Amino acid sequence: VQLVESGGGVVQPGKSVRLSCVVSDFPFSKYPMYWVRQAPGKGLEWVAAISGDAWHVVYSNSVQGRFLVSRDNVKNTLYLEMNSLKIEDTAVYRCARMFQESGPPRLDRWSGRNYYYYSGMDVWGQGTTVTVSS
Amino acid sequence: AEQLWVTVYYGVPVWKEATTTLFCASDATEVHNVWATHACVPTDPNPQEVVLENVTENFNMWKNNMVEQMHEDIISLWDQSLKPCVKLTPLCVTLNCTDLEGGEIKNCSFNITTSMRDKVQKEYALFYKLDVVPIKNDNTSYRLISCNTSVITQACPKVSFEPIPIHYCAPAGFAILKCNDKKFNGTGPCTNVSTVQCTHGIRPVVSTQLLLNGSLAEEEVVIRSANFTDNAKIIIVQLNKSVEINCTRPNNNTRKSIHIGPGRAFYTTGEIIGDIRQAHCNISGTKWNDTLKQIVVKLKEQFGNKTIVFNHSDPEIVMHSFNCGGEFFYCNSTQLFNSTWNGTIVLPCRIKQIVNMWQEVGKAMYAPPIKGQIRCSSNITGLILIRDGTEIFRPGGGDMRDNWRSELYKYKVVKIEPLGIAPTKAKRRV
Amino acid sequence: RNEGGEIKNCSFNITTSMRDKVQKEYALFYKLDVVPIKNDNTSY
Amino acid sequence: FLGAAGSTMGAASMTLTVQARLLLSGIVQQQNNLLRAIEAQQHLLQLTVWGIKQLQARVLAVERYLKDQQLLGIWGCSGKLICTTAVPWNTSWSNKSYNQIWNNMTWMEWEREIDNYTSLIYTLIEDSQNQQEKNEQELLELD
Amino acid sequence: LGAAGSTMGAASMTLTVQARLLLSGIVQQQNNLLRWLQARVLAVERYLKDQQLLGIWGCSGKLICTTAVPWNTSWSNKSYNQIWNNMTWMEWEREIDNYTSLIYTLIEDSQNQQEKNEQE
Amino acid sequence: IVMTQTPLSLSVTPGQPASISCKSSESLRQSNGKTSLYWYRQKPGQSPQLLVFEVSNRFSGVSDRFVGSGSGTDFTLRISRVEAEDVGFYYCMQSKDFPLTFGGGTKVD
Ligand SMILES: *[C@@H]1O[C@H](CO[C@@H]2O[C@@H](C)[C@@H](O)[C@@H](O)[C@@H]2O)[C@@H](O[C@@H]2O[C@H](CO)[C@@H](O[C@@H]3O[C@H](CO[C@H]4O[C@H](CO)[C@@H](O)[C@H](O)[C@@H]4O)[C@@H](O)[C@H](O[C@H]4O[C@H](CO)[C@@H](O[C@@H]5O[C@H](CO)[C@@H](O)[C@H](O)[C@H]5NC(C)=O)[C@H](O)[C@@H]4O[C@@H]4O[C@H](CO)[C@@H](O[C@@H]5O[C@H](CO)[C@H](O)[C@H](O)[C@H]5O)[C@H](O)[C@H]4NC(C)=O)[C@@H]3O)[C@H](O)[C@H]2NC(C)=O)[C@H](O)[C@H]1NC(C)=O
Ligand SMILES: *[C@@H]1O[C@H](CO[C@@H]2O[C@@H](C)[C@@H](O)[C@@H](O)[C@@H]2O)[C@@H](O[C@@H]2O[C@H](CO)[C@@H](O[C@@H]3O[C@H](CO[C@H]4O[C@H](CO[C@@H]5O[C@H](CO)[C@@H](O[C@@H]6O[C@H](CO)[C@H](O)[C@H](O)[C@H]6O)[C@H](O)[C@H]5NC(C)=O)[C@@H](O)[C@H](O)[C@@H]4O)[C@@H](O)[C@H](O[C@H]4O[C@H](CO)[C@@H](O)[C@H](O)[C@@H]4O)[C@@H]3O)[C@H](O)[C@H]2NC(C)=O)[C@H](O)[C@H]1NC(C)=O
Ligand SMILES: *[C@@H]1O[C@H](CO)[C@@H](O[C@@H]2O[C@H](CO)[C@@H](O[C@@H]3O[C@H](CO)[C@@H](O)[C@H](O)[C@@H]3O)[C@H](O)[C@H]2NC(C)=O)[C@H](O)[C@H]1NC(C)=O
Ligand SMILES: *[C@@H]1O[C@H](CO)[C@@H](O[C@@H]2O[C@H](CO)[C@@H](O)[C@H](O)[C@H]2NC(C)=O)[C@H](O)[C@H]1NC(C)=O
Ligand SMILES: *[C@@H]1O[C@H](CO)[C@@H](O[C@@H]2O[C@H](CO)[C@@H](O)[C@H](O)[C@H]2NC(C)=O)[C@H](O)[C@H]1NC(C)=O
Ligand SMILES: *[C@@H]1O[C@H](CO)[C@@H](O[C@@H]2O[C@H](CO)[C@@H](O)[C@H](O)[C@H]2NC(C)=O)[C@H](O)[C@H]1NC(C)=O
Ligand SMILES: *[C@@H]1O[C@H](CO)[C@@H](O[C@@H]2O[C@H](CO)[C@@H](O)[C@H](O)[C@H]2NC(C)=O)[C@H](O)[C@H]1NC(C)=O
Ligand SMILES: *[C@@H]1O[C@H](CO)[C@@H](O[C@@H]2O[C@H](CO)[C@@H](O)[C@H](O)[C@H]2NC(C)=O)[C@H](O)[C@H]1NC(C)=O
Ligand SMILES: *[C@@H]1O[C@H](CO)[C@@H](O[C@@H]2O[C@H](CO)[C@@H](O)[C@H](O)[C@H]2NC(C)=O)[C@H](O)[C@H]1NC(C)=O
Ligand SMILES: *[C@@H]1O[C@H](CO[C@@H]2O[C@H](CO)[C@@H](O)[C@H](O)[C@H]2NC(C)=O)[C@@H](O)[C@H](O)[C@H]1NC(C)=O
Ligand SMILES: *[C@@H]1O[C@H](CO[C@@H]2O[C@@H](C)[C@@H](O)[C@@H](O)[C@@H]2O)[C@@H](O)[C@H](O)[C@H]1NC(C)=O
Ligand SMILES: *[C@@H]1O[C@H](CO[C@@H]2O[C@@H](C)[C@@H](O)[C@@H](O)[C@@H]2O)[C@@H](O)[C@H](O)[C@H]1NC(C)=O
Ligand SMILES: *[C@@H]1O[C@H](CO)[C@@H](O)[C@H](O)[C@H]1NC(C)=O
Ligand SMILES: *[C@@H]1O[C@H](CO)[C@@H](O)[C@H](O)[C@H]1NC(C)=O
Ligand SMILES: *[C@@H]1O[C@H](CO)[C@@H](O)[C@H](O)[C@H]1NC(C)=O
Ligand SMILES: *[C@@H]1O[C@H](CO)[C@@H](O)[C@H](O)[C@H]1NC(C)=O
Ligand SMILES: *[C@@H]1O[C@H](CO)[C@@H](O)[C@H](O)[C@H]1NC(C)=O
Ligand SMILES: *[C@@H]1O[C@H](CO)[C@@H](O)[C@H](O)[C@H]1NC(C)=O
Ligand SMILES: *[C@@H]1O[C@H](CO)[C@@H](O)[C@H](O)[C@H]1NC(C)=O
Ligand SMILES: *[C@@H]1O[C@H](CO)[C@@H](O)[C@H](O)[C@H]1NC(C)=O
Ligand SMILES: *[C@@H]1O[C@H](CO)[C@@H](O)[C@H](O)[C@H]1NC(C)=O
Ligand SMILES: *[C@@H]1O[C@H](CO)[C@@H](O)[C@H](O)[C@H]1NC(C)=O
Repeated sequence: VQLVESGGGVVQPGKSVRLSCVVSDFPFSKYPMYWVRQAPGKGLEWVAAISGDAWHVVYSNSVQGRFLVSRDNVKNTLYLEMNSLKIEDTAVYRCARMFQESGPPRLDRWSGRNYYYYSGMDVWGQGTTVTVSS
Repeated sequence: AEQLWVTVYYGVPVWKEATTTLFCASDATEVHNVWATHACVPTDPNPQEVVLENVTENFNMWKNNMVEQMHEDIISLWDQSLKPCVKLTPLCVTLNCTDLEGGEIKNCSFNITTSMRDKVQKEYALFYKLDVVPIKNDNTSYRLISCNTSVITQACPKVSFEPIPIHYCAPAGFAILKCNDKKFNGTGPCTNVSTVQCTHGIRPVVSTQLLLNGSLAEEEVVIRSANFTDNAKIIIVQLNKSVEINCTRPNNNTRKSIHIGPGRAFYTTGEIIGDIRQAHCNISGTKWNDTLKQIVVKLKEQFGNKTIVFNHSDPEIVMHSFNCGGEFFYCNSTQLFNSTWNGTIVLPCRIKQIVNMWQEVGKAMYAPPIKGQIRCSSNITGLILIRDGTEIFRPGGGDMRDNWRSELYKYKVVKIEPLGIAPTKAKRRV
Repeated sequence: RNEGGEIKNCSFNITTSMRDKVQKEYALFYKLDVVPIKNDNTSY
Repeated sequence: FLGAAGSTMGAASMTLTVQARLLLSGIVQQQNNLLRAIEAQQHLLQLTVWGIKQLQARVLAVERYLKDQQLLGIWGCSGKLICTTAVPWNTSWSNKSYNQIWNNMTWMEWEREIDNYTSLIYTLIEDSQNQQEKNEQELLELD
Repeated sequence: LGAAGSTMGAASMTLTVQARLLLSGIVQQQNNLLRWLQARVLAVERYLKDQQLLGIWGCSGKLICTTAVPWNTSWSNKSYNQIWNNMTWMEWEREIDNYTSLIYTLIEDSQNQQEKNEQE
Repeated sequence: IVMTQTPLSLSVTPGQPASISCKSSESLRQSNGKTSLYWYRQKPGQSPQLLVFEVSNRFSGVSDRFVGSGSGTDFTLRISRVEAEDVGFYYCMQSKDFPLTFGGGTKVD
């Protein structure tokens, strides 16, 4: 369905904004989400991922610790907050849904540790753009 | 509101789909039969069948593991009963054959038998044209057919070959579901799914282009296949109104013995007594004609124009094949595939004594000769047909696995998992 | 025809499964598996 | 014994007063006659293909019986049929309401509703109650 | 098997010895695995038949337990001290062997399938 | 892990079959019984669209001439009778573990 973002634009280094991706119709708490970054004239870079219950969060190593993601399954929103901005972060951000459905976490019997399954993407939002310069 | 508490119920009526390993149940003695294998759990004539109320359960008759399980087992039963017997390795020598329709049975004279080393033994023998091959380098002089093919191994003569119904029972805690829709396509859902513990009788009959002793579809004539508009998926014709056949070996066929194994005697045709009369079969010409029209009506509900044509389908794969009293018949069934739809039918039969496998590579069993005259009768209830894409129908090849798909087409295997929980208002007082 | 190695291809009579008549052959044989036998000229 | 597999969960507890339709009784009346010693009146006469399969058949009759007794044995619910626990139901497992589970539902569909969540309930009985109550019982014997 | 000649009120003191040695006896096979277990597996199944059957009979763990089932004298009307202080156990089994499976349904139903409808 | 591909530029005209392969350093076979390699396409100036999710199956709105195969390390996407609107890029995307990477995107003119 409908899948866009908001809050894009252009800021300075050292700044901090937060985007807002909003989904339309599918049950949002059922699915995990992602973030991808296409640099202009380059390929794609994976950014982040959230579990369906907003419990599991995995970041890329380059943007590790700087950014922030979150969910609101009632408001059907999707946030990518960012901190300590650098000029090479200037690219196209895209909000994207997992292709398959995901289940609840698994809890293997032999060790009391849950498991959140993660598979790839089908619906890319057209996405905003953030530029970091002077 | 009431804070709900967890309650464990043992004995909930649930299941899933599963795979398993099965075991026989014979309903009955010296235990020397290849299939029956009276070292087997005896049955129970209890009627155990439990009917359900509200079940919609998809089956399949091709992706059901119960039929792939037999084909890895009935070749194991038939090869355990073949290993301890004598090999026929010194028989593959130079032959010298002559004839006494034309000359079919062959007075052959090979002349070594190494019971010892120094003194090899000349020998008298009687063979068949379905077992010997010509050699191109001299005058008339033969050899067995499958020398350079595989190890020809004689079956021991004190064995048996009769089909005896083998009730597959699931092991305990499992169950077998069974549908009871008369109009069942073979692969859809069902409505009345009954539950048994152990299936019905399955005669382990081996044959090709037909089925013998079968089962009975009821009230009409059922045709099943998966991909109709593909030529690949073979249609299977089950019947009511069990069509009877007689087949016979009108000869006497005394057998002699030849000592080749030191303690292991080789058996061959000693001499025939009487008149050389070809083996054949008899079919009632009336019932066969009445039966085929009943098929075409169901054919014209899946091929309802471009009218149905019968045409007949290498000596092995083209011929009709079956066993009769531990004796294997190859019968020319050309006559039964002549008509289209807009007294006593005699079919000729040939006899081969070197059978092949199901995969037909790596082993070759040799039948021993049987004294006396052989009579067998059986109900023809199953027909194998293939389309080509008016519509023409050939009988088909020899994929023996397809036999039991006409006999397991109501059965799946489940796993009773009787433990499960549900919430309610009642808490255990600690 | 194109060290000690594959120089020798060989030949021998054998009658394995036909059990009627022997027949000579040709193979390819390395070293480390053959022995020049006694009282004979180039026999392995 | 599967006679109410199309019935509803609010109604299948009525006929479950029979001992899960005498569930385990069908095993003992089987293994009294599975242990017909005609197997010992032959020593099978050989080792056969069937006796290989019967041996692999009796083991699963042994194991899968034990895995259902042990789990009932550990849950403080040994040998009973309908026992309650102390574990509070979490609505995150199923947001179905009360009557829809009982009055308006089969069983096998309800399996696929919580077959994901089933394993979490297994740990959340033992370590929440049956590990837990035994210590608190033993404290009440300290006095 | 020591009290096999005792009366039924007397042989009850050796019930513990019979139960213990049913399973595996004394342990044979002193770890000599140097150089073919169906009989070993059956003995467990004989054991687990009975413990489950005492579990359905509400009587796991015990050796002697009561009931709510009254006797039906058509089984055997032989009265109390006619047998109890007069007869061994081999003979009491040869009075009730025809009625054996009939006793088992009644103990199943009217003692625990009954008392399942008293739980509430 | 590392996963690149080849060839970068295939400037073609319609009417012929060809294929694009993506080469894997770490072998991909998850314990579910499947190999998490996802092939899809962007157009220039557009967010991408899924061609095939698995190397076996396809997606809705996909012509039948889009076939893919491969081993645990070899991976191949074949386009029979390459269509006129096959412009833009073709990214090979894997989903073994994190961080899940991409290819460069093979340009097809
Ligand atoms: C228990 O756990 C298991 C998983 O764990 C398992 O068990 C554990 C114990 C572990 O062992 C673990 O390892 C095990 O795996 C859970 O199983 C999961 O179940 C879900 C279902 O609940 C499965 O999800 C589905 O998967 C398919 C693909 O999967 C296939 O392959 C797998 C394996 O290969 C098979 O098992 C499976 O059966 C399939 O064959 C996926 O495609 C499905 O998504 C589509 O359908 C839904 C339903 O419509 C869509 O959701 C809708 O979206 C719209 C849009 O916003 C909303 O408006 C609707 O509200 C919403 N919902 C509904 C009900 O409609 C979903 O978006 C998607 O829809 C398709 O979307 C595309 C893109 O938009 C669209 O394509 C478009 O087409 C048009 C026209 O052609 C244009 O061309 C467009 O351009 C084009 O993009 C297409 O048309 C849409 N189709 C439809 C019909 O809408 C579905 O999610 C999941 O696979 C399965 N497994 C796993 C591993 O997760 C199980 O759920 C758990 N149990 C419980 C109780 O939770
Ligand atoms: C019924 O089941 C429920 C669900 O069960 C769940 O699923 C099952 C299948 C099974 O797997 C269960 O194990 C599993 O729990 C039960 O619900 C769970 O309840 C427990 C309580 O015991 C919850 O645990 C709490 O977890 C919280 C989150 O911890 C995560 O996050 C920490 C950091 O938090 C993050 O902070 C950033 C700050 O920026 C947030 O970002 C903002 O987000 C905004 C909204 O989107 C906005 O976008 C902003 O832009 C953005 O900046 C971010 O959102 C936030 N994360 C989350 C998830 O909100 C990490 O430090 C931590 O490692 C973990 O990653 C904790 O905060 C919380 O601690 C607090 O609460 C305590 C008690 O309330 C309090 O004492 C503490 O002092 C502290 O304040 C808990 O630890 C668990 O999350 C629940 N599960 C789920 C899925 O939510 C339920 O309990 C059960 N019913 C019953 C009766 O038991
Ligand atoms: C071919 O099929 C027909 C019908 O399907 C078979 O006829 C039926 O055969 C069974 C046993 O062979 C008969 O049961 C027996 O009936 C006699 C009647 O006197 C009874 O005395 C026996 O105790 C036993 O119950 C059954 O009645 C019979 N059906 C009819 C209508 O007569 C036939 O046996 C099959 N033949 C072959 C070679 O497959
Ligand atoms: C095969 O058997 C025939 C029949 O005995 C052999 O032919 C005979 O050879 C002798 C020797 O000269 C003659 O005296 C006979 O008249 C022949 N009889 C016939 C019918 O031809 C023959 O030698 C045997 N061997 C082979 C290899 O054919
Ligand atoms: C078949 O060929 C065999 C030859 O092997 C014939 O056997 C000979 O029979 C005569 C008597 O009729 C004997 O004196 C010979 O010693 C036999 N030769 C053998 C056994 O090698 C036999 O007669 C032929 N015909 C039939 C019908 O068997
Ligand atoms: C068994 O097959 C026979 C042969 O077709 C069936 O009898 C005929 O069925 C057709 C189709 O219903 C009718 O048109 C004919 O009138 C029937 N009789 C005759 C003499 O041809 C029969 O219905 C099938 N079922 C049973 C239970 O006998
Ligand atoms: C039954 O078989 C026929 C083949 O004779 C199938 O029809 C075609 O199958 C090919 C195989 O991929 C497809 O490419 C065609 O599009 C099919 N044609 C039509 C008109 O459908 C048919 O799909 C098969 N049906 C089933 C249920 O397997
Ligand atoms: C096949 O052989 C059987 C013999 O088993 C024949 O059955 C006999 O048929 C006659 C009718 O001509 C009856 O009077 C006899 O009672 C039957 N006897 C037995 C034992 O069945 C049968 O006729 C033969 N032919 C066909 C076509 O089946
Ligand atoms: C089955 O028998 C028929 C009998 O007509 C065979 O058909 C013809 O047989 C004559 C021999 O007199 C041959 O000359 C013809 O060439 C045969 N016709 C055809 C079309 O081949 C038929 O060959 C037999 N088939 C089998 C498999 O035994
Ligand atoms: C589903 O099947 C049952 C089966 O009932 C049996 O039908 C055979 C028919 O020959 C009869 O001989 C048996 O006596 C019947 N009973 C038993 C206990 O085997 C039917 O009764 C249902 O009506 C069927 N359901 C539908 C919808 O047809
Ligand atoms: C096998 O026999 C060998 C003897 O064979 C003869 O001697 C050698 C030197 C060669 O000339 C060979 O070609 C001859 O036929 C033994 O040398 C050898 O140890 C034996 N191997 C065993 C006993 O394993
Ligand atoms: C339950 O039975 C339903 C029929 O009645 C419906 O029940 C309530 C819960 C409402 O949904 C209302 O629409 C009807 O009166 C079936 O429709 C339904 O499939 C059944 N199964 C469920 C809910 O799991
Ligand atoms: C060899 O015997 C066959 C059989 O009669 C015959 O046809 C052939 O002519 C014989 N060979 C010679 C050279 O006569
Ligand atoms: C049998 O009927 C079902 C519907 O009841 C249908 O889906 C199925 O395809 C049919 N079988 C065949 C082989 O067509
Ligand atoms: C078969 O039929 C033929 C003639 O139809 C007859 O001569 C022969 O005796 C019959 N044989 C049997 C076994 O019925
Ligand atoms: C042949 O096709 C026509 C076209 O629908 C149909 O009316 C007719 O019934 C078909 N013939 C048969 C025998 O079904
Ligand atoms: C049967 O098949 C053969 C195969 O060539 C064909 O020539 C013949 O026309 C078909 N029909 C009849 C009636 O023989
Ligand atoms: C082996 O043969 C060669 C050449 O044929 C000859 O020179 C040599 O003397 C022979 N050796 C013997 C016979 O030992
Ligand atoms: C080996 O074969 C050659 C062939 O020309 C022959 O000359 C030589 O004598 C043979 N040697 C032996 C030992 O057989
Ligand atoms: C066995 O017999 C003797 C004498 O008849 C008796 O005193 C003894 O008590 C008997 N054993 C039991 C267990 O009663
Ligand atoms: C048990 O007692 C009842 C009366 O309550 C009687 O009808 C029945 O016959 C008795 N049981 C037997 C097996 O005789
Ligand atoms: C016990 O039974 C025997 C059996 O004959 C009898 O002789 C004896 O008197 C009985 N004793 C008592 C105390 O009833």
